[PDB]
Amino acid sequence: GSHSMRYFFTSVSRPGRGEPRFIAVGYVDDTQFVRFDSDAASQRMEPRAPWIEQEGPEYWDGETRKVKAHSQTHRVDLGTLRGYYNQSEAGSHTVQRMYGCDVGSDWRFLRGYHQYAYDGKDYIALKEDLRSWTAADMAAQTTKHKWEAAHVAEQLRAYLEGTCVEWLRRYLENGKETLQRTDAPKTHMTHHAVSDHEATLRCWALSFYPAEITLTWQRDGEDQTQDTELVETRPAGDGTFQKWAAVVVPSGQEQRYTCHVQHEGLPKPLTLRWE
Amino acid sequence: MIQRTPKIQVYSRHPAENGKSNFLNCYVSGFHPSDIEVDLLKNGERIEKVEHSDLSFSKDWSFYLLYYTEFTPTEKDEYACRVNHVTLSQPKIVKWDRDM
Amino acid sequence: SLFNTVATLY
Repeated sequence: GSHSMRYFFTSVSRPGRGEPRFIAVGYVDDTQFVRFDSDAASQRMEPRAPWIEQEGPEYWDGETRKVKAHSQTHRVDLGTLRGYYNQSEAGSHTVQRMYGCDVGSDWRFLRGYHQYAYDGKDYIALKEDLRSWTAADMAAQTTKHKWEAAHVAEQLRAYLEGTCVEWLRRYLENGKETLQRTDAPKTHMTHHAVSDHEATLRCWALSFYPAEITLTWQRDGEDQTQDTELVETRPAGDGTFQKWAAVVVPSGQEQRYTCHVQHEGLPKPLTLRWE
Repeated sequence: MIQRTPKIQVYSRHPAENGKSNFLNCYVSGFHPSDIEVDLLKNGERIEKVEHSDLSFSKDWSFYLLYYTEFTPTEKDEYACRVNHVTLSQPKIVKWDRDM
Repeated sequence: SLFNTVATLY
């Protein structure tokens, strides 16, 4: 179906402890493929998926060049923002930036994004039309006007609609066996006695890709949303994901409960019951 | 400024089987700012060779990291994750449970 | 592949 490429950048000032930390990561869908860490030894963009490793030296030199430029930009931006908000020189602050593109099932442009945050909240973002900006506060209205007059939207729009989508297409085909796979969850239920009169039913989904999944419990076909223990979807470490959902059941009531699993990889949604 | 407490999950990569190699994971998510300390413990004691994922964030700007290490679970060894962050009055310790 | 022309706030 749909696919995405996203870059995520984090810059953290360290007053009286040297240069700000800068970390950049790239993803296609739920798979990381590159990284840069200002505190690492290489000072280069580095591969994090096997399928990007076969890009040649011109790729890696070019990506290293651009990410150091991103790094320098952000170094400068931390100072600008400290002034804007009249903050002391001594405190650690955070800038985050995210951009990339979505393609549809036709692998043609679907949506573009470019978002910017300061200390954990919205600062400025490119709107959906990729032609205008949303400034979160009064400081960001200054940036909005600066960026309008320098035509920053125009430059990003050409990237997000053109080159971003072209590279996404190339990564998808070069990493076909990683990126164009769907791994259906392996599912099962566990039963454990909380006491003589109560037991936990835990419904498991394991080793699935992509991360998008829905796990729910019903009792006699009624939603148990407010009485289900649901964990956040979590990485297994091997590029697959995990999720579980548990309910507490009065003993004797096991057959009343059903766990329901929806995932891209299942031909049909599953309904699991204990005995 | 914004501060969000980390959510913490401690689990193995594969179903835990005594005597079989695996990875022990501590996934920390939903936090801000990014400065965070995470240790994996075996019988109370800091595990020395522990790696982590590259710092990234979700739609809401909150950070997430995966800390992990090779391990071979046994009947008796106990594992935990110990996390410190500006939002915590003291380090949060979460025990590894094999069915969670 | 990264954007080639990332601009400062100022």
